[PDB]
Amino acid sequence: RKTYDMKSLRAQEQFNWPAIMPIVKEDLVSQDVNKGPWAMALTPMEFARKYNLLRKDDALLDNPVPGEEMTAGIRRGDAKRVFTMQLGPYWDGFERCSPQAYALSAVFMARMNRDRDAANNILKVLDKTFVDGKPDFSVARPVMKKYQNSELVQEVVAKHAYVLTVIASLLEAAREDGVVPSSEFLWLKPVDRRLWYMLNCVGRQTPYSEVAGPFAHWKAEKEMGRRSLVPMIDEAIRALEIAVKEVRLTPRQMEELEP
Amino acid sequence: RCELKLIASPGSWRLYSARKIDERFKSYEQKIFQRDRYTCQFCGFQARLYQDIVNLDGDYTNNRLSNLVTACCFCAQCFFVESVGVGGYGGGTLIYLPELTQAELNSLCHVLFCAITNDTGYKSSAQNIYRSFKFRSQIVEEKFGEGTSDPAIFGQLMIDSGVNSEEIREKLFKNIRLLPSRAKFRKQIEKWAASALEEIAD
Amino acid sequence: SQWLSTYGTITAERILGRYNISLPQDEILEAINIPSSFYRHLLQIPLKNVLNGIVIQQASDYHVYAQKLLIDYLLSGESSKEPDSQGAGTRESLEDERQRLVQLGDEFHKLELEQDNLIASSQASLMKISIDWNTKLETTLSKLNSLYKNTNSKIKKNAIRKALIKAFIHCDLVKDQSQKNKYQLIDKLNQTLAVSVGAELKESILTNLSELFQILEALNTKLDEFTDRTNHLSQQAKSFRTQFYEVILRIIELIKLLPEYKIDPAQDAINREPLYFDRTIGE
Amino acid sequence: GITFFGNDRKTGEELWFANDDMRTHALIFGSTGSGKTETLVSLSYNALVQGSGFIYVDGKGDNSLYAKVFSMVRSMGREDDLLLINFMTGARDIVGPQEKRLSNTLNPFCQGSSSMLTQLVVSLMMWKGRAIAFVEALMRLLVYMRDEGAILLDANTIRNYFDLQRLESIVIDKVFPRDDQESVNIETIPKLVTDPLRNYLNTLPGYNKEKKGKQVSQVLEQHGFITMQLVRSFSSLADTYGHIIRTNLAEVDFKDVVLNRRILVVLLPALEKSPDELSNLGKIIVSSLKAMMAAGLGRKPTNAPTPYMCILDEYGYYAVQGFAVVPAQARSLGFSAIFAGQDLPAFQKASKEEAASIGANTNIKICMKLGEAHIFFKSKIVRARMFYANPKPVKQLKINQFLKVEPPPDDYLMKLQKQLASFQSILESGDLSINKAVENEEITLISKALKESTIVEPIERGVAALIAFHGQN
Amino acid sequence: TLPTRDALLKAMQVGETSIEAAEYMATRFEQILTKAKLLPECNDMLEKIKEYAQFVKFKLLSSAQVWSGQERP
Ligand SMILES: [Zn+2]
Repeated sequence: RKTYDMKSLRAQEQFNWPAIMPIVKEDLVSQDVNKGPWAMALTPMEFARKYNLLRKDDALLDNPVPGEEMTAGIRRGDAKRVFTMQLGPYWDGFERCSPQAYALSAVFMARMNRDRDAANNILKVLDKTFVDGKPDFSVARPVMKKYQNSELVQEVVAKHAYVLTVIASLLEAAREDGVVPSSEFLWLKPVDRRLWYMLNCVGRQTPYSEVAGPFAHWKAEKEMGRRSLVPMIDEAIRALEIAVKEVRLTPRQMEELEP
Repeated sequence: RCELKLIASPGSWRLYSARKIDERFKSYEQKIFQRDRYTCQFCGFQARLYQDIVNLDGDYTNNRLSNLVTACCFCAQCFFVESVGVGGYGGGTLIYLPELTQAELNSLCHVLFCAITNDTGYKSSAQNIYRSFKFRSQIVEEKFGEGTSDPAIFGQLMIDSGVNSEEIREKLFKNIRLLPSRAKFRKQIEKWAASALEEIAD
Repeated sequence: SQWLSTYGTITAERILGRYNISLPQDEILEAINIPSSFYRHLLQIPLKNVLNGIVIQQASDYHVYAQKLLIDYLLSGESSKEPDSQGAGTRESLEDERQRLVQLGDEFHKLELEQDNLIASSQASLMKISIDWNTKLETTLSKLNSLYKNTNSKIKKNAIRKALIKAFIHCDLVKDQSQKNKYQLIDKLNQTLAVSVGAELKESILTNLSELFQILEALNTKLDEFTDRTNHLSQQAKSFRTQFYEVILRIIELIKLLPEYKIDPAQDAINREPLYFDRTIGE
Repeated sequence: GITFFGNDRKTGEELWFANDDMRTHALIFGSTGSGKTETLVSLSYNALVQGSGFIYVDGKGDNSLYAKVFSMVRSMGREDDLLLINFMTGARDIVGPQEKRLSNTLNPFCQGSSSMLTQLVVSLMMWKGRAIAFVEALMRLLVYMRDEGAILLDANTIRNYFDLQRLESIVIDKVFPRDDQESVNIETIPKLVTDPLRNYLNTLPGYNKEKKGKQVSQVLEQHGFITMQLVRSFSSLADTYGHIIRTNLAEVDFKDVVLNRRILVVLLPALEKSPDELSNLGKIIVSSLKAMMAAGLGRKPTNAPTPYMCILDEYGYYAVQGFAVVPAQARSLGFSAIFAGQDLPAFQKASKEEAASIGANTNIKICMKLGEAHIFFKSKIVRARMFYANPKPVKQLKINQFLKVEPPPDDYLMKLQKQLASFQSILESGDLSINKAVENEEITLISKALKESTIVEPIERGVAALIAFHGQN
Repeated sequence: TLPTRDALLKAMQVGETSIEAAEYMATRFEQILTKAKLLPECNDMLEKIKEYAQFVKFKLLSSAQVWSGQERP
């Protein structure tokens, strides 16, 4: 036996725990955030600055709080567009999805019907085949064809409309069989961004800023108890208002934006 | 130069708005605008400000030069009745009248907005027609239930209840027109009026 | 292909219909777009009145919303807040706001009445000039028939009428009126027509077209006076709109601070629905 | 082995530990000059190498620990799994907007499964039992009003309802007052939640059934004597920290954090300087964790393969009754704790009737006598250097903000469901197209004007129809 | 509650110019009166303010072909 460090213990416990296999070869401390494949999620102010939603709120049209000055307001005609676009594709069947979303729904299908060894084996061999070049998801084949037509999975996939919403509700159903942590999708974080934050935001009650459409739609069709093909984002826009009247704007960038 | 069908399609506004920011739809929009002399095919409107290109086959992924046509704000908000009024600018109201096609209603609404906004002595006549248009809007709500006279709620109730067939959709939107509202379209008609009266009288 | 927008097309065609002159078919479209024309100067007077109409429309909608806010106050919140209490600190300033709003209302009605008198006088004078131009055009048309029957180049009546129309549309004699540009329009008519040198015919068409030149020169000074009044009307309209906007902002920032009274967010919505226009519509 | 602790000093070999020994809670004892904080941070790295989000409740007054933990988390890629609530900021200097976001928000009263009764009794600890029955009735009433009424639960509203005349308006005047222009009635509220407050108002000495004016002078001394600790703790929690607690949608709630393996670092300002409110601040966190672990976790979950550790740095100053016990509901969480204190007789100074129980229920003990420590096992004592991880610092310490979404309100979803249930019968019945002919004196005239004209372009035909209509009327 | 006569005359004066404000005055008085007991004295007050709105519509909105060249009387 010998003395250890961060890198030595990480590279020696890489094998017993597969969810640290994508992160063990890189060096993420020296990198900067908001740049690269491994980037932190955006704040609401940085999101509204990136997708160009901001304007100075005119008087007598959207009434400001008298204790609030030198702040910004969001354009609803652009916010509704970007939050509708932040929804995923339609759900029409499990055989028509992304291959990154065909190896997670099989995991939560194995976990929903108490087959945990198969799901843990899928995640382990998937993390190994991701750290070895390009990941293949055909190891998710024999599970998905077995649990596609069970009663609980068909009820959960019938109570929803969109594919991110279906996968988030599948995680919500599968996490009641114990613990399905959100730390085992560090293979999913480089290959997809919207799906990883939709998996990371479910379980919470406050979502991120890159998935507000899918989370508001998930809440709006978990409250009704009905699928809904119309996008229901009418709360989330208002939610962004409550997250954009909080960061104080210096006057140099307050005079810059236009009404 | 086709006719206007009030098409409530569920996955059309997402692809349309996703196209509208990209460069292919923008360069094709400039090509069509130079090809068609900024003329709305649906109602014949003619202006440089706030006009947009729609499809004809419903395919918003595939977009060639032939099927992509140009249209005015009213005839282009007619193609997505499931999200109008909630989509920022642009408004609508469902009315019941069989005497007019949707394109003739859009052309007459352009004429009435030109006679209300930039006044030449015919404000009273256009307001007296627009009154009875709003009264027909009130007539619809007795049949289809209270609250769904606005087109966004009607598109939601349509494509949330599971109808995709052209037969049931054409029998449900029969004898129903989409009158564009003035007070939500004030910025566009005042911009068109100010641009025209500063282009002529300078 | 240098076309005209349909809002301006409807407005221009209907104003030319109000002047009872409907002679050109597509020469209207080639006339009212070019700057060095005559119909553009016959049209440039009431279009500024129409633009002032939309400006006073925005100002009047601001005025209607301010009066609706003060009606919503004055029907309920006058005496439930007695003096020497919480309400009397702002109720007197809201009474001052009521005095300023009724003063602005009387002066804005004075402005609308002066607008109505201006457009009435302008349409009466321009209708007189229009029918005078039509009658003198018929007179000089018969005289041009009698003058061009005996020329060596046989030509019809209507073709030289369209040639005279293109002459008065191509180069202007309404602002730059002098001795040379009249001869320039004469050579433009004789260039639209095939060949005419006319050593006697040139002074003959001078003494015949002197009626049209006199009508145009009488139109020019009246255009100058109408522009001189219309600029002041536009400045008064813009200042009235700005001070109405300040009045509504002060009334709402007063009524936000009242403890036992507040505005209901539904009737305020149905009052605030027609207030979504642009404010920077004047230049 | 699964978890790594240290390497032996004498012969030089490492000493792992197992998950069954780890689920029995550990204990470490070292002074302020022994380097205990870096050892706890290294054990946090040992828990983070296998995907388990440590909860770090620190009360040693360290502002330069968030940089170390953030460098350790960013070193593992799971930067999204981090939440920071900073209780060491200033007092009430956050009003309206803010120049930069300083800390996440935490409100343990909005998503409550009616375990907030137990949460508040262990945040508090026959005047005592009287106050506990009073707050049990109050927590029942406030959770029933949070379930469907327009009242949001936080420290401020309960602090507002700690008075008497509002509660007298609750029970006697049977109306609901708030700090808002509102008049909510109790005539529709059932009897089972309104009776225990009436039974609390019965058992006081001096009561008047008609008015309040005599009984307030009779029983305000007893009311202050039973509610002074609660009103001072809730006044501190609701006035000193208004940007951490007064939210509605809490970014960090302790069921999500232990059920989904997220990392929560909470920093307390001090615990040796003015402990009248700061021990209560730590007790709120440990109380919420204990109440949402023991009695709120809810066909049969399996045991976790990842050991979870809430590394509590000073359990001497904040304390709850029976935190070392873990019920049968929470053994599937893979839960544990690493308690720490300054010195063991100081630990005997620190808590009352508790230092034995935490001494008895925690199996693993570590002694750091002043080369870091030696391990106090059940069988064998071994002198071993602890694990030393030095996280290299980050250029920018950006705390990740969130949104505050809501479900759509019940005044709109009920209307949408009613309109859809009305539209379904219309779409089903087959007689769905409009056929009733209603006519005005206007639409027929404008339709005749559009029909009689023959100009091809529709705009010119429209303006000609408007001309004909104005000429005919 | 019921407003005073001085406040009602101030409401009369504040909407003397615009037609829509006086029509809103009549509609809102009818609304707050059908929320109220609607006494015959309040019916006489409603008749008074309807006479006022009719006088405003009679005196104020008079086109008389102001765009056709015909001036104001
Ligand atoms: Zn059109």
